[PDB]
Amino acid sequence: QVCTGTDMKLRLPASPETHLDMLRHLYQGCQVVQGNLELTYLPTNASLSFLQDIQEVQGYVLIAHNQVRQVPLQRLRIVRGTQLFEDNYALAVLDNGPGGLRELQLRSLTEILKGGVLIQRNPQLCYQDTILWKDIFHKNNQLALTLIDTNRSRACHPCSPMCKGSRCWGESSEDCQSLTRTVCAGGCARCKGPLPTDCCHEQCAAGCTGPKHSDCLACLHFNHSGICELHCPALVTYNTDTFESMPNPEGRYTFGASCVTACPYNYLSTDVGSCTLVCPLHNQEVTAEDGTQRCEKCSKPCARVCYGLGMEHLREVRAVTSANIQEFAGCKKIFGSLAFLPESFDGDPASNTAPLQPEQLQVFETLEEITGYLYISAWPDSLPDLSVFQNLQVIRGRILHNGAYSLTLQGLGISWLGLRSLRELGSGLALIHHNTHLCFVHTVPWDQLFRNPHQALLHTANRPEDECVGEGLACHQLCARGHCWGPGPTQCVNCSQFLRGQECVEECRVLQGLPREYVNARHCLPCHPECQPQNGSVTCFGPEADQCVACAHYKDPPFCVAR
Amino acid sequence: KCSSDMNGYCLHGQCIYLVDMSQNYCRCEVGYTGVRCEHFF
Amino acid sequence: EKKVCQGTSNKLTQLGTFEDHFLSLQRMFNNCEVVLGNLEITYVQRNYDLSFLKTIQEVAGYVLIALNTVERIPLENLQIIRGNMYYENSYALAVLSNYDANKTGLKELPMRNLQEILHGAVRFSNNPALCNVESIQWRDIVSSDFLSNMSMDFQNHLGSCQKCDPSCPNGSCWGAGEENCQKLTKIICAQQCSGRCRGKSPSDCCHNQCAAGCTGPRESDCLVCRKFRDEATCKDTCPPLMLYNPTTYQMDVNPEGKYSFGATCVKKCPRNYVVTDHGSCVRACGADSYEMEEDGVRKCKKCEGPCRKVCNGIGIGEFKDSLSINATNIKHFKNCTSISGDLHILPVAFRGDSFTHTPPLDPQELDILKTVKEITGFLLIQAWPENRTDLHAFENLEIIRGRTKQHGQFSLAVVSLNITSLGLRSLKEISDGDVIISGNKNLCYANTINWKKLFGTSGQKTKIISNRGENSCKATGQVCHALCSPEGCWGPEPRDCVSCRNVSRGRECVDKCNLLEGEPREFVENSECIQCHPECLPQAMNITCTGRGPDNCIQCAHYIDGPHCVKT
Ligand SMILES: *[C@@H]1O[C@H](CO)[C@@H](O[C@@H]2O[C@H](CO)[C@@H](O)[C@H](O[C@@H]3O[C@H](CO)[C@@H](O)[C@H](O[C@H]4O[C@H](CO)[C@@H](O)[C@H](O)[C@@H]4O)[C@@H]3O)[C@H]2NC(C)=O)[C@H](O)[C@H]1NC(C)=O
Ligand SMILES: *[C@@H]1O[C@H](CO)[C@@H](O[C@@H]2O[C@H](CO)[C@@H](O)[C@H](O)[C@H]2NC(C)=O)[C@H](O)[C@H]1NC(C)=O
Ligand SMILES: *[C@@H]1O[C@H](CO)[C@@H](O)[C@H](O)[C@H]1NC(C)=O
Ligand SMILES: *[C@@H]1O[C@H](CO)[C@@H](O)[C@H](O)[C@H]1NC(C)=O
Repeated sequence: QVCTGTDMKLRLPASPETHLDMLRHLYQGCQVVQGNLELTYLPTNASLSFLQDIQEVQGYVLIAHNQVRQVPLQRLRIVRGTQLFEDNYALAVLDNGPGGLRELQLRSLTEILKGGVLIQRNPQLCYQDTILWKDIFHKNNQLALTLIDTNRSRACHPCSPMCKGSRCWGESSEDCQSLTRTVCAGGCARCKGPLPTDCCHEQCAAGCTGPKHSDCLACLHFNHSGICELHCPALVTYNTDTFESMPNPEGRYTFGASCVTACPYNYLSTDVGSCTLVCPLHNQEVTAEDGTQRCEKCSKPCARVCYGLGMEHLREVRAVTSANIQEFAGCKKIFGSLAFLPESFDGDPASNTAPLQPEQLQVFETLEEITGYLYISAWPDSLPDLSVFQNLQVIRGRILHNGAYSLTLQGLGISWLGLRSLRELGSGLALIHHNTHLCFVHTVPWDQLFRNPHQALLHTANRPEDECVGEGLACHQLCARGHCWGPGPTQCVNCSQFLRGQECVEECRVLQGLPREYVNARHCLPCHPECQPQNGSVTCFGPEADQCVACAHYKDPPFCVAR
Repeated sequence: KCSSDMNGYCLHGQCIYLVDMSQNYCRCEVGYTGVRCEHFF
Repeated sequence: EKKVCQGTSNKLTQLGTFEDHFLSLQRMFNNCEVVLGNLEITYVQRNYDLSFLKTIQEVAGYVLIALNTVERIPLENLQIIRGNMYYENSYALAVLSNYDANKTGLKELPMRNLQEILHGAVRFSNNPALCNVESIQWRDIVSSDFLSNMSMDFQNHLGSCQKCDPSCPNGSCWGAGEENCQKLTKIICAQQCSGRCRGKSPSDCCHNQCAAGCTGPRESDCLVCRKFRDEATCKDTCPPLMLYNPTTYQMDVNPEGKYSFGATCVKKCPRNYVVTDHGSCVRACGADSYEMEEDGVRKCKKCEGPCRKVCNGIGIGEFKDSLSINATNIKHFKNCTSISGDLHILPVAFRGDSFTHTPPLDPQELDILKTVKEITGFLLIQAWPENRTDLHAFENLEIIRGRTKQHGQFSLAVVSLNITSLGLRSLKEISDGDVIISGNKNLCYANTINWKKLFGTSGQKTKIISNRGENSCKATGQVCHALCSPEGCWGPEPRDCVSCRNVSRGRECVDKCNLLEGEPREFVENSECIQCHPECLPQAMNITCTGRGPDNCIQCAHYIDGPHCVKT
């Protein structure tokens, strides 16, 4: 139920036909949004039924440029706003406007921690001005920015007469706001009614139902199992009896604004339990032999580290150019991402930005792991596949392109993928659009490449089936269960035979063939060539020449030499 | 007064017995302290 | 401010007579507020004064009031009982059996500021005359965690005590005068917060880490902290130095963060404790750890390889209940190098215990402790056989950290012995604690140690008196040493000068290491001449060896390999 949220500030979607499909795959089933609830560029006739269970959004909520009739955020409970769109804005509704947002219908939303409200240029909304935002905002930022749109160009009905105060969100009777700050008595933070008994616990942020500390509507600091308090319990409990240090068996991990049993994949755990995307200095990402990872401290030098996009050395630049091709020399585990913008192959005068060469892209042959995203949007006419990234094993995807995608291919002349050793895609999605030459998109086993239930393939505007049947675009029968990458016989992810040098073949040359190869459990490798070929029997067993029943020229106890 | 079980129990003290506590018990001297009168000042 | 009071560990035990225990109680608990040990008020007669008990604010252990005759024990300003030690494994406040033959014991006990006990329970029994304590409820004090094991009774037979004050609710008064009632903060309080409260208002209760009430919603206006203490405030855990940063995505310095040494938060760990990754001043690190300093201060890292054995010692871990090392636990310290605990050499080990069924200790088994090198806690030595004259069992004792001290003051306690020399030839540094030499018979050579250059921690003294006498070690058999520095000598044997004039080869010193009339030729290096390359031919009235290496000779012995002198 943990979805990371998109990162689309104001830009256009890459694929408008599957953008709503992307929101359906990523924002369905979420309850605590770790990132940003962003809904950008949605036209009419949009089934928005996936927004019926999102309650907690840790970032900013941005509903912009949408032509939908309404956005169903009635179950939205709290907007924390750890990250903000502008400097002091958290709930921004811009340029939505027949279509346009009729009513916001924010029923259970009563607490915004950090940020402000930006309602502007929306001539379809009625009640943007009659909402008391001081009741929702926190006391420390009561002097916030409350820019409210004025022009509406449509007169509508007044509020419902059943609830007083003239604080309504729409036209329905159950769609009016109950005050949680100004109706209280004394020094209560939040309260249910005007009575002093109906005040809430001091950790309850968005209200409560009872006076206990385990039944807030949405409490403030760190939730675990209902009982939430100021600080989450750490893994090591410091005792004051004999001044010893005991680990806590009941200590949870810190994950955003809540605490769970163990935080999921693509979150590196630390010693203090605060697992996040990247680890700080004097730390190395190691494997805890359980499928998860947990970075710890390292030695004194700790050199030989490779940095990528979104790190200390690379912040402003987005395209891989020749200015930073030296930094990716020989490193196997790139901390960061790799993005191939269309400006990476263009010649800009008076800027010392030389375009790349196809022979210069061979430095990524030893690359096996990318911690970020792979945004390839430009490719020359040298070779039609990704043989420069043929040894890429796992993509972590902790840093995503626009917060939603990890493997993005835009406008390429690619014909087959060629990603042989790709066995695990961590986070994000896969988007291939406006690529009319790539046919082998549905034959890839994308279900075995996933590690989360909220991951799916989004393919559109590609080469259809009719250009792949008459042209013979189909690989050999060696790839089992239709799991195929390219038309060559060396790109099967799981074949029924062995491997002669990362290549699925028909039969190992044991009983036949002029050289002889020994049978491995999964592979098929050649042993020493001076072993005597046995006509009609098992010739070679191991790589050392002593295990042959006969060799070619000279018989010695350690091995057989020609001289 | 204590029985013959507390002959080698007290280190530098005389054993006396309490009725309500009903436990083994020593009496330290001047310059002696502890539970069984084993620590110094 | 907040004078630390040590406390005692002598439960119910009478010290000497009644007057001797009264004078020891007056001497021990005078002018102290926070008691880390156990407030044990025992054996007080009728016509004595207990006015020194008013200044005690809080007790970390259990309060043990037993066998008293006085009509009033002024425990007025006793705020909070932490309860870090139990008596009957669940009890903290045990006022038990305070009576006389006239059934006149403790009549009144106005514990006015006592508002919360964190750990333990309350048991009251055997009180014939007792005013208004039977009306004090204890659901207000004891929480719902330890409510099951508590039990008490009150038998007021012919007490002849006056009426309680009806000016306070629920009839709960400690004494009988004005403002002498229980400041109850639990049952007349709102359930909108788990902490305490100062009034009946629902929005005017205390912080989560404020125990026994507070004087405001701000964490500074707070009486005591619950678990961890901050400087003039109360927090849950004071943060470490290097925190996160949302701007540069790197390590940022602390705005208010401090280290964690016990309950309070100090800025710097002392020089003998271990700094961990969580930013807490700890005594002992983890089990799969390796204690080794990196930059000045002592730290611990994760050990690699076998991770063989750590020595717990006496008082912590397995041997918490034991009181002395003996023949039973001597087999667990064979291949031991670092004593990460305490040691207790007592006369109970050298005489045999028929109660615990232990054999008498062989004095030849003290050579097992030659392998160890350091002691983190205190070294208590109170017994020694009457034949050996030196303490050479700790000859390889390098450093004494003093993390745990005997009664919080002394670390190296060599008292009541039969030695003529201390023999601590490798005692080069004592990080914490006082060294006492008292009650001995024939132990001089103690005022010429110059202990001020031994320890570096300020606020420490020394105490050496009444051992041998200044005129008793005047004879020729008892002299410090001749022709060596007067900084320190340990015994009459010439291997006991701390710093010598020329020659400091090993553990001993001589007149000079002969470069002219001697077969070993030793070059002087930092006033410690050591043996040079053995295949170097000695010269005649010349400097033979210059430094450590075969390339520091004029003429080789057998063969010449460049500048070096080799055998072949
Ligand atoms: C020599 O060294 C021995 C240790 O190596 C030491 O033996 C100890 O003797 C103590 C006195 O009886 C014991 O308290 C101590 O541990 C006990 O072990 C028992 C099992 O055999 C436990 O049942 C016992 O638990 C409870 O005991 C009493 C009951 O009232 C409580 O007071 C106590 O707090 C606890 O709740 C306890 O754990 C024992 N240690 C070992 C390891 O056996 C012996 O006394 C030494 N001889 C000397 C100094 O002369
Ligand atoms: C704090 O965490 C608890 C534990 O996850 C939350 O309780 C869950 O709430 C969801 C909401 O749809 C339910 O589907 C689950 O069944 C609940 N869990 C259990 C064990 O009942 C709780 O909502 C969180 N928030 C607050 C304010 O308490
Ligand atoms: C206890 O301290 C007070 C404080 O001045 C002092 O007057 C008194 O003599 C002390 N008691 C003893 C026994 O020293
Ligand atoms: C105290 O009560 C607990 C119940 O929580 C029980 O387990 C324990 O045995 C009791 N007695 C003690 C600690 O002596």
